[PDB]
Amino acid sequence: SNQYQLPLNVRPYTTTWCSQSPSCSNLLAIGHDTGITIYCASEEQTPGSTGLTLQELFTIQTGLPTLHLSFSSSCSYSEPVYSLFLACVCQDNTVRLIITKNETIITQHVLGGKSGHHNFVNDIDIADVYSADNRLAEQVIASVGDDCTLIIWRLTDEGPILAGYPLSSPGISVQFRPSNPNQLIVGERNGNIRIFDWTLPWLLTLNTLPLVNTCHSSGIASSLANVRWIGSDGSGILAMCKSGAWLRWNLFGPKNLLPNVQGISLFPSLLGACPHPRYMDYFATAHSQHGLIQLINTYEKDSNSIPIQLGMPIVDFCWHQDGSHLAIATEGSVLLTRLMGFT
Amino acid sequence: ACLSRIDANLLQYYEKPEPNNTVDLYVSGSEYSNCLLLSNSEYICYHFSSRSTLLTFYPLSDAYHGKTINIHLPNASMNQRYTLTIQEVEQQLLVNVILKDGSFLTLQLPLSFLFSSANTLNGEWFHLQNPYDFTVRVPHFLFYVSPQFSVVFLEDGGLLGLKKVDGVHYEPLLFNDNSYLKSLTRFFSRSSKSDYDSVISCKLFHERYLIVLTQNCHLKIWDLTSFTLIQDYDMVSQSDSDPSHFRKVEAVGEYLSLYNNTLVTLLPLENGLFQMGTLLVLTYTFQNNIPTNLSASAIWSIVDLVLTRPLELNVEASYLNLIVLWKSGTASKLQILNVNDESFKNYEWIESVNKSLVDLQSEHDLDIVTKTGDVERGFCNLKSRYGTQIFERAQQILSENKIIMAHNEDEEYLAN
Repeated sequence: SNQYQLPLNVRPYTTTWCSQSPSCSNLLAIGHDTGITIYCASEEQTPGSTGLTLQELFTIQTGLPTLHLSFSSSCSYSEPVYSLFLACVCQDNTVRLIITKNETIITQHVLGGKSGHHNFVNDIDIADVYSADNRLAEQVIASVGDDCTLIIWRLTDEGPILAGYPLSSPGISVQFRPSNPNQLIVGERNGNIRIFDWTLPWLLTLNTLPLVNTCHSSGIASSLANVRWIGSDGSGILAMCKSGAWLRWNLFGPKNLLPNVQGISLFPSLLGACPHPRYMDYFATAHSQHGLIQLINTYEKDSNSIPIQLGMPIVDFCWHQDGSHLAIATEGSVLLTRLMGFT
Repeated sequence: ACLSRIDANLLQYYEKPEPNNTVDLYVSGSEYSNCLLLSNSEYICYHFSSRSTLLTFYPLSDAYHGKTINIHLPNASMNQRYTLTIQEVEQQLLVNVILKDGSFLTLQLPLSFLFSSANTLNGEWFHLQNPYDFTVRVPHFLFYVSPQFSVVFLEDGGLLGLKKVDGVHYEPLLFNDNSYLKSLTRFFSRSSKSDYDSVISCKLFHERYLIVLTQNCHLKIWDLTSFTLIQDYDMVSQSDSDPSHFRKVEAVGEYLSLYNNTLVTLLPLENGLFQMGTLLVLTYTFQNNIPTNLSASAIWSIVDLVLTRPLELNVEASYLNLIVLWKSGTASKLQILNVNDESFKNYEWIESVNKSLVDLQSEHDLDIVTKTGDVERGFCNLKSRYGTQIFERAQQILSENKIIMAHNEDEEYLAN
């Protein structure tokens, strides 16, 4: 493990790799109480133990807390100059898209007030949509909140298009489908899981609550932590409960009648699962409060693998695109740790 | 299923799983429980403990703030609650209990005291007494008839009378019994541990007639004016006389209850026969045998039955209603037999749901509302759902069995 300190007065809230855009996949953003900081990951000589070190590049000041953070495919590099596009959520309950050239915010769009969410925003994600001619036609941001609303915010050539959709319960996560921006997934706090075609009722709703194996009772309150697609065509869906209970469904052949596989993490997962970018069957989950991280294999290859235990709480974490490195933001730092097995 | 189950834990709203006002009286409840209505329109509940050493009283409509009274007994009753009676005489709960050693204990609990704040009781609230020698001929069933009179039933088959002269003392008024003379036959002995045809159920009719059901399902009828056996019906020789097996009832239970002049009796043939005739003058006259609808082998036991005036059911064609409570382990079954007409030949069985909605939803994972997520969230969820009495009893059973919460997020614990 190598450890890189965040500035002394910087409290991290969120950590994400720029896996969404290959030109910028070595860029790391930390949303904190005064903005979003960008770091670069480089192969040093090091020892080929952790043959990867972190270089802090710069800090984008915003003046208020950043709670969720997503890079877009529009990110680019030039010589040098970084052209960034970031979706995030701020203390004023607004959802924003910030477009920068390095630390300087050259452009900012803000969706808030009554036109925005009418309660706390719980999650956000972003994807670039191109026309048939293949110019940038739209950038699309999806967000979910405690106002029982899902918001699709499309920024198009002739300007913004806003749309709201009602939910049976607070939205706790949302993510567009890989290799198919026409589809996306929305998570409700109550266990409902929506598959949605925004170009169009919405196509499908699964639910983890009634499926709990109950060989070991998952408890009275098993609030849904997370749902994410897996695979590079978005061939699968993985859902994780706060309790640690997880379930996986695949989407291809024949007729289907239950979720394909199911299990339970050793610990609660407040932050939910972070699926491996290269190995579908694998995902990571943290015991954020004691600072341990379990690695789970869906086809039970795993047998309780806990590669990571810190002596401190974990605020957030995410896989580097290479699949062997992990970046983890803790309350005062970010660690890059390399698991030798995944190399 | 026309009825549903609503479960009530009278302490559910409060944190303390026990009333602050509990008083323990001492004489020099998970085996029986019942309710009794009093002069003041209030229901008093009572419980006789597993050992039959503790009697507990508490007010149905004020369990938490009202007083629960634990009366401790020097020893257990001869034969559980079956050797115990409780009736409201005059502004008092009169409780009599034949104890194991033979003593006949009287309790007098003033109505006031049951609904007072007091933790003390004045005057003679209990009397010990030895009216008969129960060492030789052991009794097993005590039946209240009147404030001064009530009969005792014996294991060997004999009846004893018990007449109150003053206010306290009791004396044996014996009944004529020549049933014993069947000993003369090669098929019965006085000395035999079998052969007893003891009473297993008993009801008082029109203050004077005492209707008894025996282990061989004979309905004998005693006139208390005469103190003489007036009737003796063999209940079983009416329906299909099965030589294979009629289960002579091997314990005291609730095998009959009467309303006006009607009388249902529970006979065991695969545990499934409700005979019901009519009483009239004294004469008992058969009408019909109504079987039961029970399967999975028929392994339900009668808990209690109550014949009574008809209900408001989905069938207007009704004359009488029998409420029936079966049990099989800790699972229960409530049914209502509706008899349509004064002939007991047209009837219909009405079932009910024997689990509450909350329980069914929890079992079948049909609960969409309860918040999910945190391990402590599940804690609040279960705590709030179950109530403190149960939740703490469960946490008691956990630590006894050495199951201890590892950390904040021990999901393996919550499961348990």
